[PDB]
Amino acid sequence: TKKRRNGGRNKHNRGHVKPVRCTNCARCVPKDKAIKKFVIRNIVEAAAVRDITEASIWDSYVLPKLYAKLHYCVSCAIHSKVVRNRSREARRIRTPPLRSFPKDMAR
Amino acid sequence: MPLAKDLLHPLPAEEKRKHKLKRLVQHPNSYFMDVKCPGCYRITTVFSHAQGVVVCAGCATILCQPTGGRAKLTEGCSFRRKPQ
Amino acid sequence: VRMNVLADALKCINNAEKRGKRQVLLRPCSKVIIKFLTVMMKHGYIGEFEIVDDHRSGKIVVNLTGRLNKCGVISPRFDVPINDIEKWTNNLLPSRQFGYVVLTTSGGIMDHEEARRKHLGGKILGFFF
Amino acid sequence: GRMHAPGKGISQSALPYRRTVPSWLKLNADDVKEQIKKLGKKGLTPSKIGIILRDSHGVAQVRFVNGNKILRIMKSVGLKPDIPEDLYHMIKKAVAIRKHLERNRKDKDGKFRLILVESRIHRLARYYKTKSVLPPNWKYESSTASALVA
Amino acid sequence: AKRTKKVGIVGKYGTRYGASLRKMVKKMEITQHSKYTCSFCGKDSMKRAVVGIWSCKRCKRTVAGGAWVYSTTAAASVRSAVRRLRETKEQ
Amino acid sequence: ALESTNARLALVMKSGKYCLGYKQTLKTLRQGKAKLVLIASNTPALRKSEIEYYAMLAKTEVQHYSGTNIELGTACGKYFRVCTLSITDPGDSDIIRSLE
Amino acid sequence: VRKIRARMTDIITNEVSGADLKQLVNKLALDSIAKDIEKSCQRIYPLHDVYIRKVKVLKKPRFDVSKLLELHG
RNA sequence: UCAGAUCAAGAGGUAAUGAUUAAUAGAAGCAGUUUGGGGGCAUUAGUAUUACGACGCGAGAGGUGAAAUUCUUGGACCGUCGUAAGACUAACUUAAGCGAAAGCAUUUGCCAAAGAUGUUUUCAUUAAUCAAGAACGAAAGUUAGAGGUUCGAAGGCGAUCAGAUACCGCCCUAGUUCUAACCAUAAACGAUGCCAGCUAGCAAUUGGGUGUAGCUACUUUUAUGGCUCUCUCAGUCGCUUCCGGGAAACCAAAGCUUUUUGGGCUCCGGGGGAAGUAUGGUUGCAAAGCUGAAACUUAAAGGAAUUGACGGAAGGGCACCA
RNA sequence: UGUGCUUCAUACGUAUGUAAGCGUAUUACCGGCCGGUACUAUUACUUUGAACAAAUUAGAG
Repeated sequence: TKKRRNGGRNKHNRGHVKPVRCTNCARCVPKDKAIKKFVIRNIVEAAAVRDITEASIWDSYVLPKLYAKLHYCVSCAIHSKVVRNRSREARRIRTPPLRSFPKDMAR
Repeated sequence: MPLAKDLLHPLPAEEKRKHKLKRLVQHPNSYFMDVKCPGCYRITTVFSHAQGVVVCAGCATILCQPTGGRAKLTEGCSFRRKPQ
Repeated sequence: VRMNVLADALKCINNAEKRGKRQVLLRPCSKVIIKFLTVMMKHGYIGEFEIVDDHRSGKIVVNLTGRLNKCGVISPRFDVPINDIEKWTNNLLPSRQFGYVVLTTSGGIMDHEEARRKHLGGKILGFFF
Repeated sequence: GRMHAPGKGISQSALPYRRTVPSWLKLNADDVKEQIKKLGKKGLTPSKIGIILRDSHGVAQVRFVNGNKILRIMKSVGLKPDIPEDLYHMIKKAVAIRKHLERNRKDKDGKFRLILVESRIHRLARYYKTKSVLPPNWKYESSTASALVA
Repeated sequence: AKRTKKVGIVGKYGTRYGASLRKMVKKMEITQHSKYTCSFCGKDSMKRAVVGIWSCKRCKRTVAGGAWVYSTTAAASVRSAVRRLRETKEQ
Repeated sequence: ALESTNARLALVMKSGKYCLGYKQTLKTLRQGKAKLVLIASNTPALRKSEIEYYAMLAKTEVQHYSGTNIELGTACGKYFRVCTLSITDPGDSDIIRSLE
Repeated sequence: VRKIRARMTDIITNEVSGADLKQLVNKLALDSIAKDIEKSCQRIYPLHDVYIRKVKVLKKPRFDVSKLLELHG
């Protein structure tokens, strides 16, 4: 049976939409059927940051951030546990939650 | 609401809102401009959603410009909306 | 497109009484369908309706009680003689106590009780009970 | 709606209930006779005469100021077109798709738009040959067509 | 009537040479022997004298053309390209 | 084939007077009767240059049409090819004031 | 978008034809185009941070140190 | 002459002297304002990946579960400026948009077309759906040229493994690329034909219109632009439950299929196999496509859900028979 | 051209369910209200008929 009203995602008024490549897997999965992670990361862990701001000649030199987007195969995002096996009533929730912590995945 | 039953006589600001077509009797949202352009005061009668530019006898410049909906007069058009 | 006005103003009645509204707007009132409601008006089922006269096709704002159960149309308009008028009351109407199948006989638009005494036959125009 | 397209959007004119208004008109009601045809002599199709007189005179609807329509007034003068207007413009479109296709081929979506407009010139021809404003023996042949509309 | 279902102008080589080389030469065997419309006076009179040279029976203009087609597509993409370099390098 | 003179030609082909060809055109241009001479793209350069030398002498303006022989004739309604026409009395068109 | 992209291409091609780089790099050392590419286009859309982001110098005219001594000295 | 009848009346005069509506049907227009990764052709940009040229460096480098194949006649890898070529158009990118569907994303020009909105424009039933027939139809495959970076079926090596014609790793071939043709199939899916009427909430957004001295950029405020709430069309999304329906999963349609019902049109199915086979016909260059049985066999095949089973299923926990 | 009024014939001041009188003329004559009588846009549908074997069937006795 039809497990989702979305199916993948967002395939309405398109017919067929472009694919991207997975990161860990290097698949060719649709752009919309894709776990996407716009990952912002500090370059220097923010725990070895005091070693680096010692060597900063300038005004302690506020650190640049790393920017990427993690297009994921579905079978290779469950495997890396970005997403997991929700309950059938928890399946329906999309926007909640942010609601966790300060800045995650950095650490 | 099982009793919107004054379809016979709705409140005239409600049907003012509705549409030109969706109401009980279709009716235009338009009118006619008896304009008095102060360059020369010969009165020309135009349509509001004009479907045509217009000249005058003396001040024959443009007097009206096309748009999507209501055609915009050229800011020196001392008009008065009237059924005369 | 509208291959019946009589279907697009009798389901529009029937869909608005199962929700229990007190007034239905029908469109666009062929004089076939006015004399269909006039059959239903004089048997109690329909209030005194109002015909808004815009000069395109017409609109009616029909009052109603709530006694109606299923007031539909038969299509296509099968020509029914008098001897096979009861094969269309048996399998259609709930019991022979009440209900009507409306006919367009050669004289006018009438139900199946007035036609079987006046001895007229015609086409089936719809039904209500 | 839209026999050849998906878009079911409704929009039209909403003509009011009152008929003989203008109650303010400057001249005779039937002096639009000598401005239907004086702008009919400038080659204007009656769609363009129905909106050039909305703004100068400015008449609202001709079939209430006079007795009958704009197309009937022009042939009462004698300015009826060689081909009626909703075929004159429907063919000038299908002409222009062919002139675009005699230089820009590889285009299978302007070609598709030609089969649409040609399948409905053949629907207005198939009707105008019944109501007898086009004679019989009148077809859409696309090799003579560009000298009709130009 | 129609005399051949499929060969057209290459029924003259009939049952000779194999079906593909008859099919292949037929594309060239039609455009050569065609009358192209003359691009100098307008008539359907621009026929081929020899390989590569085309001439018009009225107006008396001989042109230099392709082996079978009057103007090749590889040469009209040069006449375009040259005048869009001529537009830049002149003014 | 600009649609601003193709629309104006088809009015002179119903209301106007003209002469549709080269030898009738110089008949008009010698007679001081042409108002406007359209000439084709395709028309040869001597026939071109002596049309303009007559129109210099007869004060008629020459419009250079943007199409061949096959396209002036089509835009004149005709099933033949025109390379020269001289409009001598336009009825409804304002082809006199239409600039290039 | 295409109306401001029209407007961004005409002012900076009035700035670049602008008395060679001793004026021009001094403009981008002030970002003086970025304060006039901003206030002009806000008759079309209120625009965000404008960053000139890249300049290639794909062609170089001549070496000729007579034009370098007032440029370096 | 009456002329039984039958042609035409001295035609200029006496007849309200004759054209229904204009569909919240369609079509076409517009001084219309637009809008959209819609299609075509030119033009043009972006880094990247290669491959080479210089120059510095010094023995490693690719890769992987661990590897090896492989690259270093050291000048590789790496760093760097480069030149050249073919591809692909990121990020912005959405529950946005366009398109008949397949599909569509660097600007800029030109070309033709489209929905929608607006409209006291035009015509007057021109419309609805559809055997036959036509046009388009991802990818792959096929022809004939031009290309030929990346990738890569096939093939050739290295491992792993009892086996490994596989997964994993290396150079690669047809192909991907462009042109001119062919082919006509996809889970071509929303597994949901098209036009039409009705039936409800709630919130967002695409497009257009119209009142907000709502704000608001500044030529001075105004003209505009941006948004604000307030309407309004065509919707599309989203979520909540019907006076809904269904076997359920579930769905504002998949409801109004009442109490065997009825707006119209078209296509398809009748237990499972044998089988989309055989065969004939037709299309095709081929691959193959559109048609399409029976013999025999079979008491079940199947759908949505429930409890256990409690395994490369994630979660949270426990134990010296861990 | 849908009916309205005026009605009266007709179930009980009420009910026309047969009809008659105004919407300028629902077909011209003679007969004693009544007959001969001149004149009928169309088809589908429908009313009652005509017309035609019996046996069967329905079925009366």
